[PDB]
Amino acid sequence: GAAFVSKQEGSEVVKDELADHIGFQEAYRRFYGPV
Amino acid sequence: SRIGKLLGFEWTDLSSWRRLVTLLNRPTDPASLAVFRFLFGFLMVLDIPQERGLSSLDRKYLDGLDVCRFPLLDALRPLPLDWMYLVYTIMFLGALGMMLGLCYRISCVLFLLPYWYVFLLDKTSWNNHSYLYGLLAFQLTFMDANHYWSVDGLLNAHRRNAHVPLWNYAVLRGQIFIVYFIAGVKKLDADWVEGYSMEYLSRHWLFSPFKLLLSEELTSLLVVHWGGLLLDLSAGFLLFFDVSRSIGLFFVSYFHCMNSQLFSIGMFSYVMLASSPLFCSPEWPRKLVSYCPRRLQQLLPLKAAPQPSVSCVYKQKPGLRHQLGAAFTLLYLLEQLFLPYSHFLTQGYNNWTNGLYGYSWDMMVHSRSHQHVKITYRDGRTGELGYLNPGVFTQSRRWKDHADMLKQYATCLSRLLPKYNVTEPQIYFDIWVSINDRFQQRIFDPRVDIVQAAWSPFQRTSWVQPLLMDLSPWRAKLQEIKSSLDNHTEVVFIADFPGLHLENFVSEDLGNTSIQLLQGEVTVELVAEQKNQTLREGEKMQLPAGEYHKVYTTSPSPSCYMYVYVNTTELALEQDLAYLQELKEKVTPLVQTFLRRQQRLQEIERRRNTPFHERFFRFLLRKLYVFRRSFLMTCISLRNLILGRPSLEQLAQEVTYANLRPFE
Ligand SMILES: CC(C)=CCC/C(C)=C/CC/C(C)=C/CC/C(C)=C/C[C@]12O[C@@]1(C)C(=O)c1ccccc1C2=O
Ligand SMILES: *[C@@H]1O[C@H](CO)[C@@H](O[C@@H]2O[C@H](CO)[C@@H](O)[C@H](O)[C@H]2NC(C)=O)[C@H](O)[C@H]1NC(C)=O
Ligand SMILES: CC(C)CCC[C@@H](C)[C@H]1CC[C@H]2[C@@H]3CC=C4C[C@@H](O)CC[C@]4(C)[C@H]3CC[C@]12C
Ligand SMILES: *[C@@H]1O[C@H](CO)[C@@H](O)[C@H](O)[C@H]1NC(C)=O
Ligand SMILES: *[C@@H]1O[C@H](CO)[C@@H](O)[C@H](O)[C@H]1NC(C)=O
Repeated sequence: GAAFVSKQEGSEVVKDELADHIGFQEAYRRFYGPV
Repeated sequence: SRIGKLLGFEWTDLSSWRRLVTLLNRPTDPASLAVFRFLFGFLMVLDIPQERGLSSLDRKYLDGLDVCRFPLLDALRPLPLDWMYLVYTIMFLGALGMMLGLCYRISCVLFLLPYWYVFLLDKTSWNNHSYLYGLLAFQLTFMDANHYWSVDGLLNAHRRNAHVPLWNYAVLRGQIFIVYFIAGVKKLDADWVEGYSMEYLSRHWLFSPFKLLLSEELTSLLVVHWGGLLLDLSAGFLLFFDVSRSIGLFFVSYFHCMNSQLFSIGMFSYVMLASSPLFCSPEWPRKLVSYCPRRLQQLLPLKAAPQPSVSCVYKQKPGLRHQLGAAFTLLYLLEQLFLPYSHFLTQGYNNWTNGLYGYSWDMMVHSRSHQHVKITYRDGRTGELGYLNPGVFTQSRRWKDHADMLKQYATCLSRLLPKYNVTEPQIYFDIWVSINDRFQQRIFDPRVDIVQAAWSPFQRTSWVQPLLMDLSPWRAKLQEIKSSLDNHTEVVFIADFPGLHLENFVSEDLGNTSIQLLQGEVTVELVAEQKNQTLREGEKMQLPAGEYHKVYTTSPSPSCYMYVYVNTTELALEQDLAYLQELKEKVTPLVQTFLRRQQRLQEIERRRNTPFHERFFRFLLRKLYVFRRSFLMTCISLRNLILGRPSLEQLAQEVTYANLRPFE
């Protein structure tokens, strides 16, 4: 889904975050509340 | 004697081992050691929520997170988030007691052990101050720094105002000399001497007096590069002697007042400022207490002469505690002179720059720019060659420079993938880096499976491409081609090795792209038209937009070429934006990108004329939210350990409370 890319965006040569991870907002609400 | 008042000792003091322990355990005043003990322990209290990441552990070490971690030892796995707040609580109560001097031997080990736990748990958080704060916490654990201005003085009578040995200063002076002087040897590179590393730094407003006398190109060569080489080579030499300390304390306090505002290095410019008076005479905080008013001196520490202590050798043969102190001086300061040059031993950590970043004092000597990162997995069951995201499960971007972190990333991706229906991936990294304005080239070989590739810490990496140092005189021409282009045309300089090729996908956005061959011989393949074209030196070839092309390097020498491209849809946006920019003043997704840019330009304008009393009032509320969230989210999980975990609807009630901006 979000862990992969196509061969039109991955082959483009010219073309404090820490929370734009893959399973972040699902694991955040698991080991915290519905914040 | 001429030497004895100059070096502090005579040559006869180095004539034996009993005379050397007597010299290095000389009774020395405790006062300069104890002000640095306060200033280091107070700057570590302010560093634990800010840079150590106590404000952001819930985003970093969250439970149930698929993440590729980079520890130095592969067996170092972090604790749960409920217990990693206790590691940062013990490290806080370690730095709190090391600040006050309350149970100072326990409070040093309660800081030293969970600092080097979280330091070695992530190789991408290593830099030259995070290394140094663990060195200074390692030194001060053995130093009798609570012998003045402490709570141990108020509890123990033999720790109140007592002498410290001379090796407590000669290791701390020997450390700050090595931080200064070895950095001046690492800045003898051809990139720092000729002025390529930190070339954009002179355009800052702090170098404006130097531009009143020199040009912008001569401010960069002399003041930033050679005035940072002649200062680093001669900082610990000037602070040491008596004839040049008052001159030398000015040049190194100006050096760190600038680096506090130029770079975001945390407390590095304040730790190197609090450690420069260690080179002063050790009675300097007694000379400032006596210069204070009389009713102020009752709150200050003692001004009386220090009592005799056990840790010193008085004019008496030395015991064991004195012999272990002079041995710690000669073995540690020789070990500190060896690790920045120990890169011939750890040759697996050797890349384009020698060794792993953090312990060599090569600060700002190499700067990078990554043009293209492409991760290609390969499903072992089907053969379906797919393409991963550039930075998938990492929390940093330092793995693309180092071969050890690429093996940790390729190994971690080999286990994580099976959750995403890729059973056994074969992972190829195609990473294009240019170091110090050089040509962009592949640092790692893009044909080898990095999962099964052989990285060993003591043998040289076979899949790291050699940095083409024979194309380093080309960089004077690369600034000529970059200057020859207008505001619309951008260029990308690329050197590719013999036998390799670059598969590139020009977007539909980039109309009128061209490739020109600077050196060598490349054959550019159009994939859709299935037609090759051999380029000569200087020959330009127009490339199709919205299609594929491959540039096969067929020369025996590493070939140099460049991508002269222009974003035509960026033009067609801005020539149509400038059409109604003038049409508006004479009196539908296009109007949405228009209106968000004008309120952006009034935001950049309003940020420039805000008063200085509001930038500092917003700086504290930015900072006091970091200290409030790091404290309140600690007690959220410290309740989870003592009183157990509550219900999840209650855990929401505290985390939304802890995430509140206090006065915003
Ligand atoms: C005309 C001449 C000829 C000299 C004039 C005066 C003068 C003196 C200029 C120095 C100006 C400054 C400001 C240079 C900053 C550039 C730089 C070289 C940064 C790297 C740094 O990153 C650090 C800033 C840092 O804190 C540090 C600490 C300990 C050792 C080394 C360092 C570093 O090297
Ligand atoms: C255009 O030329 C390049 C190189 O001259 C060709 O690339 C070769 O392709 C074959 C088969 O795919 C490989 O075995 C070779 O190793 C490639 N050469 C290099 C240097 O890697 C390419 O096939 C040519 N394209 C056309 C359409 O003729
Ligand atoms: C793993 C947990 C329990 C923490 C254990 C602490 C250990 C691993 C830490 C604490 C003190 C650390 C040492 C402190 C100082 C130095 C000098 C430096 O030039 C090389 C690393 C070295 C030698 C460190 C090695 C690692 C070390 C021994
Ligand atoms: C493409 O860009 C170059 C850059 O100078 C320019 O000379 C050339 O005329 C352009 N070609 C077209 C068709 O716009
Ligand atoms: C060209 O400009 C457009 C602006 O709308 C931008 O979205 C696009 O990413 C640019 N293309 C490249 C290759 O940078």
